[PDB]
Order: sequence, then C-alpha cells, then structure tokens
Amino acid sequence: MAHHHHHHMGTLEAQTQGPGSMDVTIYHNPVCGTSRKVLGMIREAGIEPHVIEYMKTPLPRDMLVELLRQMAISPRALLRAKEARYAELGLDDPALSDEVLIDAMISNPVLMNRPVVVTPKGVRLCRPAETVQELL
Repeated sequence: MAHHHHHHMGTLEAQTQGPGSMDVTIYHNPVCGTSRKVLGMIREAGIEPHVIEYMKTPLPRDMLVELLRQMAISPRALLRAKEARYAELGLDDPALSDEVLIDAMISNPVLMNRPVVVTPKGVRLCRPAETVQELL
C-alpha cells in the first residue's frame, strides 16, 4: 500500500481552441519541472510560444511595484495564498502600507520577474505555473 485512492481531476471543465497563426512570446530560461509544467499547459491548450533569450535586467522596487500594481491590483492583494510566507510575515495586516508590502516582496523570491509570458490576450508572469495558468 503505497498509493492512496483519491480522485481530483474530473469535476472541472476546460474550454480553449482556435486556428494557427499563434502570437505568444515567452522570456525566461530552461528549468526542469517548472518549464515542463508551463510547456504542458500551453502545449495542451494549443499554443506555440516563442522561446526568447534576453540578458539579465533586474528592475528597481519602484518599477516592480508599479508594474505589479498597474498589472492587476496593488501589491496588497497580489501575494497569493500559496505564499504562506506572505501571511506568515503578517503582510495581510490591514494596518500596513505599500512601503512594507513592497520591501517584503522585493526581499522574497516572489519578486522573480525574469519569467514573463506575453500573449495576444494580455501579459503576465510566465511563472510560477500558477500565474501562467491563471493568465492562460
């Protein structure tokens, strides 16, 4: 008895299709696991992303917060739940400000903006697989 009987996939519905002429460009580096996940969801959805190789270019905190805030919403409601760390630091505290929020993000690994996926329906972080999965 090594495997546990548990069903998950099956109570969901997926919808996506269309002709070629795809126009999706991704910017990141080759990394096992993650790259496989993103490639799986994309390849499965029926999209042919373009592997772009750009030299390192770390932007300032102000640029990160401005891009993350303008992207969807302020940095206050950006830290997903999976990022237990975010809540662990007490960032959820409503008595905080963008100051501490940003300073915290810039310190956490979540600041990784290297992996960026560009789609004809919008732009978002190529990783983690969660972010890309939400954008696609």
